[PDB]
Amino acid sequence: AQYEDGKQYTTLEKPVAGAPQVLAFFSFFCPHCYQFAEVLHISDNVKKKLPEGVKMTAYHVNFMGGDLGKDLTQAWAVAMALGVEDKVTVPLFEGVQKTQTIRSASDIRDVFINAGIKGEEYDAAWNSFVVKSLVAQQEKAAADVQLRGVPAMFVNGKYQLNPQGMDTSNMDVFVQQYADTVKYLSEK
Repeated sequence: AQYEDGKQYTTLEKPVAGAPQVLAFFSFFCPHCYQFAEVLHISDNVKKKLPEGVKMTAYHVNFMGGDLGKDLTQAWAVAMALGVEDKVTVPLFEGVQKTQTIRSASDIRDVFINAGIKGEEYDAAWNSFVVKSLVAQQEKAAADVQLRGVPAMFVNGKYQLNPQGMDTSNMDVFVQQYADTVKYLSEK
């Protein structure tokens, strides 16, 4: 008795086959997503508690931020294909919401260059078929879970995290409950 349907998580009435084990949706434009990444470190605490062999996957979404938003979804596809997610997450969140220095496709690419990805490697990745495929895959996954806002996280294409049923008086306690719920669900 400590993780309950309708409280810490909910059950998709419309389950999704072939979904990533643990699938997070976020936007670099989203203040809640910045809170999750930069203050709560949700993703990192989830990974710390996941059983062995369960992976976490994170997709960017487009319904925030207009054309930069779409650029950032493709830039995230680049990050996924070059395996540099953890080098650009922080400079992108801060670039968008904290200093607001990211305001065109060009400023996104600079974040990557300053994180070590050579400009020309970024460009090839940007125009590649694999990145195009990953942009469409992020979009297909969001439609498939009928995504209406971010942040959000889904386990085995069946369960949705419900932070609204979680204690938020203590940030550390919130983060452990959330991470413990993901771990619990990954084992259902």
